[PDB]
Formats: sequence, C-alpha cells, structure tokens
Amino acid sequence: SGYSRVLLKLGGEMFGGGQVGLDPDVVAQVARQIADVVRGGVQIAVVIGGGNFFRGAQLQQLGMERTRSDYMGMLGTVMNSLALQDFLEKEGIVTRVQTAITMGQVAEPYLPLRAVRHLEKGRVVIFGAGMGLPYFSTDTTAAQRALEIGADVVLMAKAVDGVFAEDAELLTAVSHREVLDRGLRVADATAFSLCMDNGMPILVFNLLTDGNIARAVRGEKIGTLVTT
Amino acid sequence: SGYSRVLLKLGGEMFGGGQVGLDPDVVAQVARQIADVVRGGVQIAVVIGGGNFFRGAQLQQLGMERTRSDYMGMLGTVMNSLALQDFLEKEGIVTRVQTAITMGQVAEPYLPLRAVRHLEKGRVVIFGAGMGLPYFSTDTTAAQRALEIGADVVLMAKAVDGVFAEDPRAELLTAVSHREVLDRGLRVADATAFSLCMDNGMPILVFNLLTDGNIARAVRGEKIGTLVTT
Amino acid sequence: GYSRVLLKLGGEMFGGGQVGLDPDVVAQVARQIADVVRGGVQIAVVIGGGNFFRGAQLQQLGMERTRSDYMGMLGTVMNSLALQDFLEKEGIVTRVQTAITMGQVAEPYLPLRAVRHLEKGRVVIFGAGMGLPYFSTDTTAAQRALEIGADVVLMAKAVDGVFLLTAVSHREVLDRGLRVADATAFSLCMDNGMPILVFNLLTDGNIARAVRGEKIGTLVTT
Amino acid sequence: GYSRVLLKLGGEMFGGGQVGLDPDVVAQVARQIADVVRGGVQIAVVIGGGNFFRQLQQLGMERTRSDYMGMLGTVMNSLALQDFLEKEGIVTRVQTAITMGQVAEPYLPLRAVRHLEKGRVVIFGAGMGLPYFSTDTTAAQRALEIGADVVLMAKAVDLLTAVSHREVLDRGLRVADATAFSLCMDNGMPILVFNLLTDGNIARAVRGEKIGTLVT
Amino acid sequence: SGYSRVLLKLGGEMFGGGQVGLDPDVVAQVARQIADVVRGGVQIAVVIGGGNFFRGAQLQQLGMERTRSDYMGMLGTVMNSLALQDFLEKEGIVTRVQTAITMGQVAEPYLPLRAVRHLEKGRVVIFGAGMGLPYFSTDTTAAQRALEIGADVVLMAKAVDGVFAEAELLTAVSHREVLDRGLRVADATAFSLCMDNGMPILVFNLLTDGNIARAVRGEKIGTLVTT
Amino acid sequence: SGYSRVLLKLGGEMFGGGQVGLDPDVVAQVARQIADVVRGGVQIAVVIGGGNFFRGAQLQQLGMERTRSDYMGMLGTVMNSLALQDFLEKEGIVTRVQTAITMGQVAEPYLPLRAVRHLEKGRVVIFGAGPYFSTDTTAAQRALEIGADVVLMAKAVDGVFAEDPAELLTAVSHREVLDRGLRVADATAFSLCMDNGMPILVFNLLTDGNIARAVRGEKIGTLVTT
Ligand SMILES: O=c1ccn([C@@H]2O[C@H](COP(=O)(O)OP(=O)(O)OP(=O)(O)O)[C@@H](O)[C@H]2O)c(=O)[nH]1
Ligand SMILES: O=c1ccn([C@@H]2O[C@H](COP(=O)(O)OP(=O)(O)OP(=O)(O)O)[C@@H](O)[C@H]2O)c(=O)[nH]1
Ligand SMILES: O=c1ccn([C@@H]2O[C@H](COP(=O)(O)OP(=O)(O)OP(=O)(O)O)[C@@H](O)[C@H]2O)c(=O)[nH]1
Ligand SMILES: O=c1ccn([C@@H]2O[C@H](COP(=O)(O)OP(=O)(O)OP(=O)(O)O)[C@@H](O)[C@H]2O)c(=O)[nH]1
Ligand SMILES: O=c1ccn([C@@H]2O[C@H](COP(=O)(O)OP(=O)(O)O)[C@@H](O)[C@H]2O)c(=O)[nH]1
Ligand SMILES: O=c1ccn([C@@H]2O[C@H](COP(=O)(O)OP(=O)(O)O)[C@@H](O)[C@H]2O)c(=O)[nH]1
Ligand SMILES: O=c1ccn([C@@H]2O[C@H](COP(=O)(O)OP(=O)(O)O)[C@@H](O)[C@H]2O)c(=O)[nH]1
Ligand SMILES: O=c1ccn([C@@H]2O[C@H](COP(=O)(O)OP(=O)(O)O)[C@@H](O)[C@H]2O)c(=O)[nH]1
Repeated sequence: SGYSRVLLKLGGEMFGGGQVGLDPDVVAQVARQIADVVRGGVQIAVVIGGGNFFRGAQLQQLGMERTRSDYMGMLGTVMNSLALQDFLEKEGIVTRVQTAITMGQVAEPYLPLRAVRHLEKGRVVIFGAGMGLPYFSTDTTAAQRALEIGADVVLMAKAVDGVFAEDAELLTAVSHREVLDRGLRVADATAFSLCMDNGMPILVFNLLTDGNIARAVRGEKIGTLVTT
Repeated sequence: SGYSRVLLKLGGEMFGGGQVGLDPDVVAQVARQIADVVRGGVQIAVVIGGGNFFRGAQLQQLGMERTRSDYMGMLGTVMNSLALQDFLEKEGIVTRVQTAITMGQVAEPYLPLRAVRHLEKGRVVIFGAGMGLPYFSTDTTAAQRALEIGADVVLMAKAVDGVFAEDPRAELLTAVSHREVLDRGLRVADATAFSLCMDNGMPILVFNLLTDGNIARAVRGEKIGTLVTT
Repeated sequence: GYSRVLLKLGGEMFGGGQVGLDPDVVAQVARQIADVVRGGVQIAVVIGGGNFFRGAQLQQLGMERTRSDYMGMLGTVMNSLALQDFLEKEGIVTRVQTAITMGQVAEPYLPLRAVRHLEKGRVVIFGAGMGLPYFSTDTTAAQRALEIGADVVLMAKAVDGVFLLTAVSHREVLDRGLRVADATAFSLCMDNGMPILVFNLLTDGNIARAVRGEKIGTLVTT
Repeated sequence: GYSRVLLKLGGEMFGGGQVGLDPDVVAQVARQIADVVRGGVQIAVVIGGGNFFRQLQQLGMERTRSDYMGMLGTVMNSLALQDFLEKEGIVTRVQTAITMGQVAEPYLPLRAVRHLEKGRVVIFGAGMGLPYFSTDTTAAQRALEIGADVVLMAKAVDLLTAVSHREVLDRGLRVADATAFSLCMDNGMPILVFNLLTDGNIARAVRGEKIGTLVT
Repeated sequence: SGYSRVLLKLGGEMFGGGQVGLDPDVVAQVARQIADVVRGGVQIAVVIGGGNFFRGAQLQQLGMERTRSDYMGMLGTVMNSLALQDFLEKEGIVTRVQTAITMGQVAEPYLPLRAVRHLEKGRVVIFGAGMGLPYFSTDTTAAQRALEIGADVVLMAKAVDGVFAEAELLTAVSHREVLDRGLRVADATAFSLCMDNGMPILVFNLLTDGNIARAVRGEKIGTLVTT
Repeated sequence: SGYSRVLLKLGGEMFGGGQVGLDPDVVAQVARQIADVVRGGVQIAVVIGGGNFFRGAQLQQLGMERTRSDYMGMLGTVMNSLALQDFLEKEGIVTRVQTAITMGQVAEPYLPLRAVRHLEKGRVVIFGAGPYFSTDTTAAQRALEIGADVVLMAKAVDGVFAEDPAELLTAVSHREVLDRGLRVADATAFSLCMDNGMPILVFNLLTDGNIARAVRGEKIGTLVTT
C-alpha cells in the first residue's frame, strides 16, 4: 500500500484562494498539509500553477499577444513558488525551488537529476515557471515532471472532494479512457494525454480538508483514482 | 528649454489601476502617452514598479521573510514590464526590455551600454526587476538608472498634477530647490531615491501622466507640474 | 505566400533512411534552404534525430526512457551542427539555439533573439527539441512555430504530400485518419490554427515554390 | 595490483564494427566493468565516439564544429554505458567537459575523485571540452588529474608482454595517439593495452596478472 | 551574546595596507584572523572594498566619468577578492567568491541562496564587485549583503580601535545617537540602510591579533551600534 | 610607409608611469596622441597590460596560484582599458572595449569579425584580458585576427640595441632577432609574428608625437620584418 514518491499540482486557487493575488490563510493551510505528509517519509515534488495572477489565453482574448502573456503567467507561478517556500519554511520543511526559466539569483535552474536527489535527501522540490514554454499549461508540466522524476502518481489538489458526473454521484475509481468516454474534467486534455499514453495515474482529491493528502499517500480510498 | 534623454518612473498604480492586478485601460493609456513622446524625438527609458502585485515591506509585516517577499515584488515588476511592452507594441513602438535579475529567455540582462544604445537607435528601454536586490525600491532604481544612462531628468509620473503644500481639500508648487523639498517635508520620492538624485544633482519632475498630452509637454520644456532642481 | 516559415527536418533528411549522416542528403537540404533565403523568406528550422536514437525504440530495447530521450535530443544537435556547416558553405548565415543549454556548442534558447535573427535575414536552427523527455520533434516544431510567430509549419518529407490530397481541413484529417505528424503536435496545431504543409523537399526548388504560395503538396488549414 | 584506473573506450566499444550503437557489445562491456568495481578498484571511464562517423573529413566540415559533434556523440555513448551499468547494479556519475547541467554534472576533477572514493563509477563524456583534442589525450589527461595508477587502453584485439615509454618510440608501434602518449611518458603514467572483450580479462588486469601489453 | 553569522567589511586599507596596490603582510594577517574564527564555528561572509586602487568619486574629480570610474573601482575589489581567497586557501579555508558583475570563469555570479548554503557548509563567501551598480559604496554593499544573507551584525573592520568622540572611545551607541552626535561609523546611505532595518554595526580594530574572534564571542570591544 | 591598420601594444606599467596605480597625466596624453592618428585616418586597435597594479614581481613571489594570479592581471588590463576609453572619449573618439572573458555589464565580448567592423566605422577598439599567456602574445594574436598591418610595441626605450648593458638598430629581420638574441617581445609572441610575417615596430612612447610617426611611416625605432 502507499505511494513513495508523488507529484502534487497546486492550482492558483491554492494561492489566491479564489480571487486574484495571494491569500495567506490558504497557503498556510496548504503548507501545514504538505508538511504533515513529508514527516511520514513521502518524497514530494510540487508543481505550482498561476491562475491567481494571469493566464495566457485569458489575456490573449483581450488583445495581448499570447507568447508575452504566457511568460507573464509563468512568472506569476514563480511568485507562488517563493510564497510556498516561505510558508513551508515556517512549518520546518526544507525546500528546493527549481524554475524552468533559468533565474540563477532566484532559484536553481531545471536540473532533473538533482531534483531527484533533493527528494531522496528529504527535501521538498518546487517546480516553478511551469515547463518554461509558451502554449503549455502547468497541468501538463505536472504530467511531464512527474514522469521524468519517476513519481508514482500525480496528485491533482482541488478544493472539492473529487470528480463527479456533472455539476451528482462522485465516482471513486475510473479508467483513464473511462474519463474521456464520460467527458470528465480531470486535467488538461494535453496533460491527460501525456499521463494516459504513459500509464501515469492521477488522484483528484480535496487537499484542504484536514489530513487528506496524508490519507492519500498511505493508500486510503480517498478522492478519485484514474488508473489504467 | 527641452530634455533630450529622460527616465520615466511608472509606479504600480499605472498597471493595476489602483487595484491589485492588471487594468488594461491604464497601461493602454500610458502606452499611448509614451508613444506620443517617442515620435517627438525623446530618448526614453522606463523603470517599472510593482505595487499592484506585492510590496516586500507589507508582506514582511504579514510574517513573510523580507528577502523572499522582495523577490516576489521584483518578479511582479517584469510582469508589468512585459505588459507595457505589449501595449507599447500595439502603438507601433520598438521596445527592448532588460531585467536586473538575469532571465535570458524572457529579456536581455541589464547591460547599461546597450541600453543607451538602444535609445540612440530609437527604441524604448524598459527596466524590469528593479535593481535586482532586496531592500531597495523602484524609486531608488529610477534614481540610479537615470544616473547610469545619463538621463537629463527623472520623470516621476503620478496620477495627480504634482506636489502640493498640504495634501488635499489647494496650493500647487511649480519650482523647488532640492533642499526646499527637505526643509519642508514634501514627498517627491523615497528618502533614498531623492538623496541619490540630490547628492548627484539629478532633477526630478513630478507630474500627472494620465492627462492626455502632458508627458510630451513636460519634455518639450513646458513649465508643467513640479520641477525640483539644483 | 509565406513571410516567416518553420521547416521541420526529420532524421530522414540527414541519415537518409539509414543511420548516421549521408552528406549528399544534408547538402541538398542546405541547397534548398539557401534558395528560399535568397527569396526573402524568414526560415527557422527544427531538427529531428531519428538517424541516431529514438527514445521510445531504445526504451523497448531495454533502456530507461528518460536517459534515452536525452540521447535522442543530443542526436539532434549533431544533426543541427551538420546543417549549420553546409548552409554556411552555401553562403548562408546560421545561428543555432539549443533547448538544452550548452553555452560553448551553441547559444541557449532565447526566443526574442531567434526572431531578431530572422528579421536580420539569418537562419535559426532549433536543436535539442524542446529539451524535455517524453516529447517529439513534431511537437517541438509546433511549439517553436507558434512562439516565433511563423505563418505555417513546413513538414518536410521525401514523399510529395499525404494520400494525393492537395488541401484538407484540420478536422478532416482527424476524421479520415490520415497521417501528417505526431498526434500531440497536430492537436497543438489544430487547437491554435497553425497551418501545416507536407511536401517533398528532395525535389529541386519545391520548398522555394511552397513559400511562394504555389499549390504544392498537402496543405492542412482551418 | 592497481587501486585507481582510467579506462579508455573507443567508438568500437559502442557500435562494434559498424555505425551507431550495438546493445550486445555495450552490455558485455559493462558486465566486465561491473565485476571490476566489485573487486575493489576505483574505475573512471573516458568515452570515445567513433561510432557516429565513417567521410567525416571528406565532407569538409570544419574541425571546430566537427570536433564538437564527436564530443556530443561521446555523451550519447556515456548515457548508454551508464544505463547498461545501472542494470548491472552499479552506481555511476556522468561528467561532461562541456557544461550541460540538465544532462549531466560538469567536469570537476576533485568531485570525480570524491565519487570514486564513494564507490561510484565516473563516466567522462565530451572528451576534453575543446576542439583539436582526441580521446586518447583526454584519457591521458584525466588519468593524471584524478590520480589513476594506469591507463587501460581497451582494444578488441588480444607478442610484447611489457615495453616501456622510452622503449616503444624506437619502433613503429602506435599504442595511442602521439600527443596522448607524450603526456604519459612525460608524467610517468603506465599504459596497458588489452582485450576488454575476452570474458573477465580486465579483472585479471587490475589484479596485476600478465595480460596484454604494459608500457612503463 | 555571541554572533552566529556575521558580515565583515574589509576596506582597501586592508589590502593596500595604506599605500596603493597590495601588501601581502596585511592581507596575510587578515586571513589569519578570519581563519581562526571560521574554526570557531562562525559563518562569515566578507565584502571587499577597493580604495587601494580606484574610488569613483575621486577619479570623477580628475575629469573622468563617474559611471566608468565606479566600474574601474569595482574591478579593483575583485582583484582584492582573489588575493583574500588565495591567502585564506593557504590557511586551508574553503572559500567561494561571488562577484556582482558576472564574469563566469573568474568567479561565480551573485547567487544569494547559495551563499548562505556555503556558509552552512562552513565556507567563507567573498562578495566581490560591490553591488554591481555605479553610484554605490561597498559600505552600502555590506549593509545590503548582510540583510539578504541573514547576518546577525555588520563588522566594520577598521585599523583603529573603534569610533571615537573626536582620547574618548565609545563602547556602545544607539543608531539614532550616531546621527545626533555626528559620529562617523560607515556611509550615510549605508547607515540608513542599517538603521532602518535594525542591523547592528560593530566597528573594531581588526589588525590587533585575536580581536575578531573576540568580537564574535560577544565581548565588548570596539564600538557597537544598536537599537 | 603608410600603415592603414595598426595594433598598438602598451605595457601596463606605462599608465602607472612613475609608480604603482594610474597616472592620469600620462594616459591623457596617450589618448590625445591616439586621437591625432584616427582623425588622421588610421584604424587603430589597442592591447594594454597590467604591470602597474602590482609591484614588479609582486605575485610572482607572493605564492599565488598562477591561474588565479593571471586572472588578477587580466582584471587590471580591463581597469587600464576603461581608463583609456574615458580619456579617448573626452578626446572625441568613439571607442569599443572588447574583453577576452565575457563581462557583459562592463564591456563587450571578444568577436574579431565585429572588431574590424568597429575600426571600419572610425572607432578604436580596445582589447583587454587574453591564463598562462602574456599580453605580448595577445597583441600578436589580435593583430593577426584583425588584419593589422603591423604590431607597434610602445616601450620606454628608443628601440632595440645591438648589445645591452651601444647603438640602437633601426631595421632587423625576423630570423635575425632569434639569432642575435635580441629583446623584442615575449618568445611566443615573437614566434607568432615571425611564423606569420607580421611586422613589429618597437619605439619609445614616452616622447610625444611618436605614435604618429610610427603610423605615418617615418623611419623611427626598430622595424622587425621578414
Ligand atoms: O539574452 C537575451 C538577449 C536579448 N533578448 C532579446 O532579444 C531581442 C533582440 O536582441 P538582439 O541582441 O538579438 O539584437 P538587438 O535588436 O537588440 O540590437 P542590434 O541588433 O541592433 O545590435 C531583444 O528584445 C532582447 O531584449 C533576450 O530575450 N535574451
Ligand atoms: O554584451 C554586451 C555587448 C555590447 N556592449 C556594449 O554596448 C554598446 C553598444 O552595443 P551594440 O552591440 O548593440 O552596438 P555597437 O555600438 O557595438 O555597434 P552597431 O550595432 O551600432 O553597429 C557598445 O559600447 C558595446 O561595447 C556591452 O556592454 N555588453
Ligand atoms: O549541474 C549538475 C550537477 C549534478 N548533476 C547530476 O545530479 C546527480 C546528483 O546530484 P548531486 O550533485 O546533488 O549529488 P551526488 O550524489 O552526485 O553527490 P553527493 O550527494 O554525495 O554529494 C548526479 O547524477 C549528477 O551527475 C546534474 O545533472 N547537473
Ligand atoms: O544557480 C543556482 C543554484 C542554486 N541556488 C540555490 O542555492 C541553494 C543552495 O543549493 P546548492 O546547490 O548550493 O547545495 P544544496 O542545497 O543542494 O546541498 P547539497 O546538494 O550539496 O547537499 C539552493 O536552495 C538553490 O536553490 C540558486 O539560487 N541558484
Ligand atoms: O508551461 C507553461 C506553464 C504556464 N504557462 C502560462 O502560465 C499560466 C499559469 O497558469 P496555469 O494555466 O498554469 O494553471 P492554473 O493556475 O490554473 O493551475 C498558464 O495558464 C499559461 O498562461 C505557460 O504558458 N506555460
Ligand atoms: O531593486 C529593487 C527594486 C524593487 N524591489 C522590490 O520591489 C517591490 C515593490 O516595488 P515598488 O515598491 O517600487 O513599487 P511601486 O510602488 O513603485 O509601484 C518591493 O517590495 C521590493 O522588494 C526590490 O526589492 N529591489
Ligand atoms: O523535445 C524533444 C525532442 C526529442 N526528444 C527525443 O529525441 C527523439 C527525436 O525523435 P524525433 O521523433 O524527434 O525524430 P524524427 O524521427 O522526426 O527525425 C525523440 O524520439 C525523443 O527520443 C525528446 O524526448 N524531446
Ligand atoms: O557597489 C559598488 C561598489 C563599489 N563601487 C565603486 O568602487 C569603489 C570602491 O570604494 P569602496 O569604498 O568600496 O572601497 P573602500 O573605500 O571601502 O576601501 C567605490 O568608490 C565606487 O567607485 C561602486 O560604484 N559600486
């Protein structure tokens, strides 16, 4: 039972708390939760999203170029990354932040072999700037990094308990292909492909209800498990 | 009578519109008013603030560490820089962005000799990431950059007409000495920004940027706003 | 006709159906890229690397895929430096950016600079794919095309088009099941409406005729 | 016997006779490294890349750019070795003379020694980091910088059982590239030419047994 | 009492020994003194001044451009930084030099997260090139580098015992009181940066053998500025 | 003669001129002599040493690691280079500082194809830096790479004497210096020129108006040519 190495995707919702900017009362709750599961010995890499600031396709619909707006939005997710790092630090947790856009003064660059040893060294690894590339999502970054750093599962942390059938019975266990056949919102379509095609399982759970991610990695039947 | 090269300081309210985030109505209007001055033949670099995302000092008081919160603030500065770049592109203006924190993929690093040479080429240089270091401000950034690139004056763009003896609810000042600002307690900039310009004789001009046509006035030498000098 | 183009070169176009480098192939490629820079087209090109290793074929031989994807990606810099040399001997100015930073071998990926190079009449070569495992070169050419703001993706093959449909909608190739490029890359093209033109490069003057706007190959367009 | 060894592997040791990569050859090359590691000797490996060429110097490429492609090819050989070692249960550390970060650790010699002392096998890819250098010279140089006891020139061929640096130069015997050989003869490194591919012959070699040809 | 992580300002006086250029006797003495406090267990980062070569404002007075002169003067600090690295290495002390103006192969760029990690590994971080920007001092660079790397105090290493009142050496002043008495501690702008963030400043005679380990243990030597 | 593009080599100890450090009174006149040349119409590239920021055999004896000791010298050349850039600009001369080690913020990297592009545009280019080589050698190599017609070794003696402690010789051949044992430049520097035909002109720099006579093709100093 259990997952030894996980990749946790935090949306911008987990930083802004719904609205724009930063909600310290959420990042605190967010950090107390990660810390509870690191003390259990799980190696946990965190991929940071950035919708509490900008989203590239949102700003392009307004008139801004998309490329320039995708960089704008990856830069927001570094700001979340520095903020998760501070709150995890007040929790006693050692952090290592890695950005896909290299910014030496601010974080070490993307080096996957070192990111894997940080974990083994018991450090929490924070991937910022997503994948570094415009026309991609942080959902897809979580799929990508999770496959490269040898994660056992991608933990899609949400503010509701799992995947329902419309917005309504919540279903606990589904095939990857079962999700697409029932037209379900599990992640990016692009992200889901990279996972399904490579057999990477995904767990959609309510990270904010107390002590749920620790339940998750112990193997308990928590949330929704997408597995092939 | 006339400034040849200028350094304009845009606070975060020129991107957030008073509020946290990005109000595209304001950058569009600021981008419109910069293009008007570029076609007039002024060389203009732009130091960009980030009040509309994070200030390190206020997050420090919420409990966050100052240095991490200051980096968050400088990262927000490049987000405003890229946004000014976009709107300034839609006005048909050629821009080079430079980040004090080095980010090859996003913008060329801070190289000051190339900066003044883009200006000579007719381009607008946008100075992102502040000074690249915590425990500083973009007001002080403007003071330093203006000095390093040989700007004739620091343009402190505000949304009011200038400095007034006493807040609001009426008496505006046209021309002040540097020591006049100090002896009277007027707020023109950071204590450090101002000291950096006063000690090196850089003039500061505080003016209402948002009234259509006014920056282009200020640069042609018009007696607009508030000029602190000598 | 097209102002900025992103041409995708597979390991076919360096190794030639065998393994390694067949310099008669590479030289003809350079010969044809040469033709279009004289034409006034801004061309950036993405280099694939199946004449050495493919990450998913080595993964089936036994090897770990991550480690093998990097092997594949270095393969493309070898192909990338090869094109550089021959295009130079055709008299063309090149500049090679790698998605995996190597400093001394080539400049890193600076996309705003890749585009000032095009504007200056130079040919930008995009090596090391996207610099990430679990991706293909076809996906790279879509991403790189949208980022440098190219008008169309030239999918260079050695057959002339796909089968010979001369113009097809983005949704019509999903509905008939024709093959144009990787499914991950095509969907990133369809979803952003980036056109893809599949054409025989190896016939003389074909690509020069493609950027000219001529009915050539198979054009996928919504 | 020998305590620390530098092993030079030609392109031949990766593609076999022909071009590209041969899993059989690489697998038996690693099987041989493994029972050596297990034997207690610290072993660092310099990797060549002749399996990615033929015609190279008949196309006219430059040598600067040419030499860099070869150097890139050695890093593909290193990653490949590292994989087949890993399946044999051997911990490795690939270093490159050309900084790459994302692919591999840079070349620091102090930190390579650290790795050997910690029981890991160091693979040196990208050669010397510069054009106009061979691999025989990278081997001669890195054997020196990490303090190896001997350079092991792994050939595919099996008779002189001992010559010396001052003895060979009188005969038409090429044991390695003349720039590499002139570095070893000048600094007192021995050179052992042997058949790596006869089963368990490198284990006998570092034990001190009469194998192949030793140059002192 | 004692300081657990410290930042040490060495002016040009501490390499040129007074005259211009470099004086190995002075530098050796300075490395001896740093080395024996690193074994004490102190994490120590050093900011290197440059008056034994160039000072921006002084070349400015001779006609030269300030901006260019400031850069001249910054490269002077790297020259000193390499000397201090050298003498400390010959004392068997692991050093790491980070330079504000990045040169790559001469030293590593400014990476502050990694500077505190060097200190935690027991290494001596040397801060060359000041802050990298014209129109600043290395006194301000120490005040800045000390706040960001988290140091407990700034050690203004002088050749005199401490801050005087023109005899009369002062053992402990408050920040506000230095400005009110017009005492000369550091820079004007360097002191403000310190005063405004509550960063203490100990001014002491580094040259008298054993004074810095003395200072670090928390003994009352020199002049301590605190609020 | 009539030299159209020249590589001027100055020993660093010239700028410190009398002591250690920098004597602005000397680099000032060096700048204004170089201006007369370019406003005359000659293209001029400059290499400067570092010997003024050290006391003679300072770090030869100090025990310093030679790689680190060399980097200290390269930094001093750049300090010397910026100081020249400044007075040459007050002389009204566009200048460009190129550094062998990339120092983006301080100057521009070394690209020789761009370096002649500067001289063609009436600008002076200044070469800093160059481990384990002397600035004599770098002057030899820059001069070759930028197509210079001649390497002007500006030294503090009138030329090359036959005996040394005589008569200063005015014209020698490349094979003649190696054979007679004459002090022209570093051995590696000299072999770089003699193996590539590159002529070398040794002349005293402290006497004013001499740089101008070198380029003009006055028969001054010692001309070494094969
Ligand atoms: O490291 C870098 C350097 C530059 N850039 C960005 O690339 C763009 C082109 O920068 P370039 O250096 O390629 O040319 P230039 O237009 O700036 O100047 P000149 O050719 O006239 O000499 C500029 O917008 C720059 O900000 C990066 O994104 N990263
Ligand atoms: O990386 C660099 C490159 C260049 N520079 C410095 O910036 C200044 C101008 O930078 P540029 O390279 O863009 O123009 P240029 O004067 O050299 O020549 P043209 O393109 O107009 O033909 C030059 O003085 C150069 O030394 C840097 O400081 N850092
Ligand atoms: O820049 C780098 C440095 C290191 N690495 C790679 O990261 C992996 C481990 O990275 P580390 O350097 O952090 O740990 P280590 O196991 O190799 O050494 P110690 O903990 O004992 O001190 C190694 O396989 C290395 O090659 C990179 O990929 N890039
Ligand atoms: O380029 C860089 C490299 C590193 N760092 C940051 O410096 C800090 C020090 O990270 P280090 O690489 O210096 O050592 P470490 O913490 O990983 O400890 P060991 O593996 O050796 O056991 C890290 O937190 C990193 O994010 C940067 O800011 N920029
Ligand atoms: O590889 C990446 C990662 C992020 N982004 C941009 O940065 C934004 C960050 O938001 P994100 O979409 O990642 O996710 P969310 O915050 O909703 O989880 C994206 O939306 C894109 O606009 C991008 O362009 N490429
Ligand atoms: O050199 C600099 C420039 C800016 N900042 C950061 O910039 C943030 C906000 O900028 P600023 O206060 O200037 O914004 P404005 O109010 O002018 O919009 C602060 O919290 C600082 O951390 C910094 O730390 N160093
Ligand atoms: O972003 C990239 C680009 C390439 N590759 C690897 O490099 C190989 C290059 O193969 P590709 O399909 O691109 O080459 P082609 O057949 O088009 O020549 C891929 O298969 C992967 O193994 C990768 O992992 N990521
Ligand atoms: O951030 C910095 C650091 C140094 N300097 C320049 O380098 C000189 C070094 O002076 P410093 O006071 O630091 O040396 P000290 O006097 O302390 O010996 C300064 O005067 C400036 O000319 C600078 O401009 N910015």
